[PDB]
Amino acid sequence: SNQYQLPLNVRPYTTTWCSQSPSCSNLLAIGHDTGITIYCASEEQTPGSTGLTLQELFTIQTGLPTLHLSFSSSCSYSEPVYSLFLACVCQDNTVRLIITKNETIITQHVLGGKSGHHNFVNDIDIADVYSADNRLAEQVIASVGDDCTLIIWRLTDEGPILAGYPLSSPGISVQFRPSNPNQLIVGERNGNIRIFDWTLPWLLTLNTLPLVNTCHSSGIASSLANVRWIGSDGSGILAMCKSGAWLRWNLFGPKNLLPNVQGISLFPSLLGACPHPRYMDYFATAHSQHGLIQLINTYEKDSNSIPIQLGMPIVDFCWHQDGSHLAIATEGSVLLTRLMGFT
Amino acid sequence: ACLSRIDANLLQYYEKPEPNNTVDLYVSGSEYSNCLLLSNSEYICYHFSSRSTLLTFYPLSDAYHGKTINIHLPNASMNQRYTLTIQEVEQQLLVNVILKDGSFLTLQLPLSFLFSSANTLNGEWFHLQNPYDFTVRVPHFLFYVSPQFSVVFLEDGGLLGLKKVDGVHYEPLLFNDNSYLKSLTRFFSRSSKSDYDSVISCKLFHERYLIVLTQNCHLKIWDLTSFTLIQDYDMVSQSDSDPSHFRKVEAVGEYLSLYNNTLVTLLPLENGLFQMGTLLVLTYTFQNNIPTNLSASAIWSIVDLVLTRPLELNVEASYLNLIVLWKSGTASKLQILNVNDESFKNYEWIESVNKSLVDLQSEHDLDIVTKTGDVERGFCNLKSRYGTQIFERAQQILSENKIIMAHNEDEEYLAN
Repeated sequence: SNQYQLPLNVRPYTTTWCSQSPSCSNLLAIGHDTGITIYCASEEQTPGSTGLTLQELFTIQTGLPTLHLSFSSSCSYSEPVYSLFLACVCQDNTVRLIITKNETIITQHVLGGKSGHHNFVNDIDIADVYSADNRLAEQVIASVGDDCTLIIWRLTDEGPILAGYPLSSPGISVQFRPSNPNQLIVGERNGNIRIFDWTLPWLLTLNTLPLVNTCHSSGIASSLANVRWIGSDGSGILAMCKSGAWLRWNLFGPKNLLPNVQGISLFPSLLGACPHPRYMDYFATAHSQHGLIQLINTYEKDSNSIPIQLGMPIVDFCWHQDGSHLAIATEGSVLLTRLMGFT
Repeated sequence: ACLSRIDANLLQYYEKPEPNNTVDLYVSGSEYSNCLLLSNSEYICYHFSSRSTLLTFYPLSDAYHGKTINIHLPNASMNQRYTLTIQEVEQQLLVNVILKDGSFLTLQLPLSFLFSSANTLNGEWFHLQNPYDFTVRVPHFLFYVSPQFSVVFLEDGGLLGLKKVDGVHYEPLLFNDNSYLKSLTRFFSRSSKSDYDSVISCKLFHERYLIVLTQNCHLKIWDLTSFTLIQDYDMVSQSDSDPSHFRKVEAVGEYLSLYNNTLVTLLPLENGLFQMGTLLVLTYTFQNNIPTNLSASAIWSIVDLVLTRPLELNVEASYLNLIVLWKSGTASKLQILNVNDESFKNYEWIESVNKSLVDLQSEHDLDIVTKTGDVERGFCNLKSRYGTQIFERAQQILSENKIIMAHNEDEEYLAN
């Protein structure tokens, strides 16, 4: 493990790799109480133990807390100059898209007030949509909140298009489908899981609550932590409960009648699962409060693998695109740790 | 299923799983429980403990703030609650209990005291007494008839009378019994541990007639004016006389209850026969045998039955209603037999749901509302759902069995 300190007065809230855009996949953003900081990951000589070190590049000041953070495919590099596009959520309950050239915010769009969410925003994600001619036609941001609303915010050539959709319960996560921006997934706090075609009722709703194996009772309150697609065509869906209970469904052949596989993490997962970018069957989950991280294999290859235990709480974490490195933001730092097995 | 189950834990709203006002009286409840209505329109509940050493009283409509009274007994009753009676005489709960050693204990609990704040009781609230020698001929069933009179039933088959002269003392008024003379036959002995045809159920009719059901399902009828056996019906020789097996009832239970002049009796043939005739003058006259609808082998036991005036059911064609409570382990079954007409030949069985909605939803994972997520969230969820009495009893059973919460997020614990 190598450890890189965040500035002394910087409290991290969120950590994400720029896996969404290959030109910028070595860029790391930390949303904190005064903005979003960008770091670069480089192969040093090091020892080929952790043959990867972190270089802090710069800090984008915003003046208020950043709670969720997503890079877009529009990110680019030039010589040098970084052209960034970031979706995030701020203390004023607004959802924003910030477009920068390095630390300087050259452009900012803000969706808030009554036109925005009418309660706390719980999650956000972003994807670039191109026309048939293949110019940038739209950038699309999806967000979910405690106002029982899902918001699709499309920024198009002739300007913004806003749309709201009602939910049976607070939205706790949302993510567009890989290799198919026409589809996306929305998570409700109550266990409902929506598959949605925004170009169009919405196509499908699964639910983890009634499926709990109950060989070991998952408890009275098993609030849904997370749902994410897996695979590079978005061939699968993985859902994780706060309790640690997880379930996986695949989407291809024949007729289907239950979720394909199911299990339970050793610990609660407040932050939910972070699926491996290269190995579908694998995902990571943290015991954020004691600072341990379990690695789970869906086809039970795993047998309780806990590669990571810190002596401190974990605020957030995410896989580097290479699949062997992990970046983890803790309350005062970010660690890059390399698991030798995944190399 | 026309009825549903609503479960009530009278302490559910409060944190303390026990009333602050509990008083323990001492004489020099998970085996029986019942309710009794009093002069003041209030229901008093009572419980006789597993050992039959503790009697507990508490007010149905004020369990938490009202007083629960634990009366401790020097020893257990001869034969559980079956050797115990409780009736409201005059502004008092009169409780009599034949104890194991033979003593006949009287309790007098003033109505006031049951609904007072007091933790003390004045005057003679209990009397010990030895009216008969129960060492030789052991009794097993005590039946209240009147404030001064009530009969005792014996294991060997004999009846004893018990007449109150003053206010306290009791004396044996014996009944004529020549049933014993069947000993003369090669098929019965006085000395035999079998052969007893003891009473297993008993009801008082029109203050004077005492209707008894025996282990061989004979309905004998005693006139208390005469103190003489007036009737003796063999209940079983009416329906299909099965030589294979009629289960002579091997314990005291609730095998009959009467309303006006009607009388249902529970006979065991695969545990499934409700005979019901009519009483009239004294004469008992058969009408019909109504079987039961029970399967999975028929392994339900009668808990209690109550014949009574008809209900408001989905069938207007009704004359009488029998409420029936079966049990099989800790699972229960409530049914209502509706008899349509004064002939007991047209009837219909009405079932009910024997689990509450909350329980069914929890079992079948049909609960969409309860918040999910945190391990402590599940804690609040279960705590709030179950109530403190149960939740703490469960946490008691956990630590006894050495199951201890590892950390904040021990999901393996919550499961348990």
